[PDB]
Amino acid sequence: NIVELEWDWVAAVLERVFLIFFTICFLFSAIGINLYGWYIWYTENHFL
Amino acid sequence: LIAPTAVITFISIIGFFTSSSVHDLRQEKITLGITTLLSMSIMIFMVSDKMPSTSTCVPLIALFYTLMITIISVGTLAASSVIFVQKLGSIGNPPASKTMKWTHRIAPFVLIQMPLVMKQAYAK
Amino acid sequence: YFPRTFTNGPIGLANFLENDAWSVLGTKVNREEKKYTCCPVNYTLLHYDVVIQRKPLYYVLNLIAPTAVITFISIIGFFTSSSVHDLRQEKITLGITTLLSMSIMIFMVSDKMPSTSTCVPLIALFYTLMITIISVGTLAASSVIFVQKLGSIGNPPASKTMKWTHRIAPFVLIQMPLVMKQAYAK
Ligand SMILES: *[C@@H]1O[C@H](CO)[C@@H](O[C@@H]2O[C@H](CO)[C@@H](O)[C@H](O)[C@H]2NC(C)=O)[C@H](O)[C@H]1NC(C)=O
Repeated sequence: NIVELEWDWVAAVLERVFLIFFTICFLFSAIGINLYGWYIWYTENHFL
Repeated sequence: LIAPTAVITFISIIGFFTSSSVHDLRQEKITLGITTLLSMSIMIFMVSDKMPSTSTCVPLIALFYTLMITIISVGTLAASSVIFVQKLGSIGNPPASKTMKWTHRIAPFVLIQMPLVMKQAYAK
Repeated sequence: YFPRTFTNGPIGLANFLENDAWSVLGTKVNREEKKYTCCPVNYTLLHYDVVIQRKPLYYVLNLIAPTAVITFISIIGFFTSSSVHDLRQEKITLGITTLLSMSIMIFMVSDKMPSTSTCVPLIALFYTLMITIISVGTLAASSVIFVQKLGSIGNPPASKTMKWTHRIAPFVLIQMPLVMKQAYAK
């Protein structure tokens, strides 16, 4: 029941790495895409 | 369109990669992924109404929904990958030396801490 | 009636403005002489044929791809368990939700398609195959639950059953649990 405990730990840390990685990927995707569209919207609004 | 889609994606991401305890078998998170994808379909359905069958370019909102669906789909696969690693314990063989070495040094960086039962087993 | 053709073809396309969903591949003109039942004299007709292709990048993205992704996710859900030695849960709610979603999707494909009852469109065959796969996967999960239930009736599996179960066990990437090895040795 110590091999099961160790593989529980590896899966637990692997879950946390996925949580951080996907949160950062989601933040960059959602904010990055919207701010690029807003940048295009803003530039061609106030400079054309 | 964008705001509820981003919120639903964020809620699903936490659902995929959060458990109630470290040392109990995780439940499958695939119906969670399939329900999130049903909702996002409902949303892209309501974005096709006020948009034509644009087959020349990919609209910015189309790239937005594509990325959210990709994140949910890979998140569903990543969640199933965690269950696979936990099943390795039931096969008897311990994790390798390097596996537990890195699992202990990336453990303080990401905010996770070793449970008491694991410490007791280590000391015993 | 006689046709006047242009340099690029029968129907001039030098001023055509591009369509978002259709592309013109060519044009044709055919002068005919048809005898109709009413008049005892021929009629001169001009037949202008326009060949237009569909641009299949919107439908593939919005309909085919999410359907395939949902089908793959459901397939993985049907045939993956958290362990080998505990009773499996029913996977029929999972099959029914996948089928609700795919219905929602075929619903949004009936909008941009007529009631074609002469042939089966390619996307119709695609959705039919996906639905059949999901249904047979649900039935196969129920079959796995049944085979597990066979264990509670006492009688062991036959000799050939365990021999094949052990020799197809290394081909598919599965390995025998430690408790089974301990029971065998004991
Ligand atoms: C009225 O039109 C018909 C065609 O529908 C003509 O019949 C054809 O004539 C051509 C040229 O002689 C033949 O090669 C075809 O074999 C004929 N039959 C067909 C196409 O079915 C007919 O000649 C026309 N009438 C007159 C008075 O010219």
